[PDB]
Amino acid sequence: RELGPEELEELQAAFEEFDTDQDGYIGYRELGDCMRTLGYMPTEMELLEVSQHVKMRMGGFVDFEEFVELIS
Ligand SMILES: [Ca+2]
Repeated sequence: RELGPEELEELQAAFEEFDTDQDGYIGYRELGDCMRTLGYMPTEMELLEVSQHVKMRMGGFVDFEEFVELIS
């Protein structure tokens, strides 16, 4: 329980950098580049399923509360 504010706030700081337009929404691929910022690089299949999460080829949208719920 002690760990949270640091990580939570840390994740938010990343979103700010990822969201240049601060539209509160980001693509789907940028999510992978976010996990790396955690010091640990992603595998390949884990991010693969995410790309399909778009359900469509078009560019999907993900909010801060939608991205976090995914990264868990
Ligand atoms: Ca954005």
